[PDB]
Amino acid sequence: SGAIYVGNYRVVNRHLATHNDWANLVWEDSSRDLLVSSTTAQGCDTIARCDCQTGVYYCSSRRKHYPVSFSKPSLIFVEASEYYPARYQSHLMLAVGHSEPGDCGGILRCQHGVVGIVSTGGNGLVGFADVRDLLWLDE
Ligand SMILES: COc1cccc(Cl)c1CC(=O)N1C[C@H](C(N)=O)[C@H]2CCC[C@H]21
Ligand SMILES: [Zn+2]
Repeated sequence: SGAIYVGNYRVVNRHLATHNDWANLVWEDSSRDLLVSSTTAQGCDTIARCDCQTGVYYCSSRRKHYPVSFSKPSLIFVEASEYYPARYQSHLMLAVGHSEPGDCGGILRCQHGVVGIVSTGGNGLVGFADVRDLLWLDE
């Protein structure tokens, strides 16, 4: 689990979104596993606007943060789940690191701010949904 709170928005994995998230829907994209809902309180997370390929993510299944090198956002094949059939998930970045399904929502940050959230993993890899291209999160 986990979310990004920026301005009047809450960013979460689309497969983990609540009934309240869907009742206050701003934007969702099944191909990215993202959903953004509106909030009453003012969020203070800073979104990174950069092309960093190094950062640190939070891994709940180890209660630890890990430094990682990660790939550029791209279309990557993802196994079927209770939420999606087998498909290419877009805007995804892979890194070598530990992850388990419940790790989804963990934040990946670089020196500029929030880069994305854990969305996929398996076999010593972890995949992050990018949020740096969503320029409107700041306006
Ligand atoms: C961090 O996730 C894992 C880590 C290790 C192993 C495994 Cl199988 C996972 C889960 C995982 O890959 N996915 C990818 C899905 C997707 N984004 O399409 C998500 C929906 C429900 C399962 C989630
Ligand atoms: Zn950066």
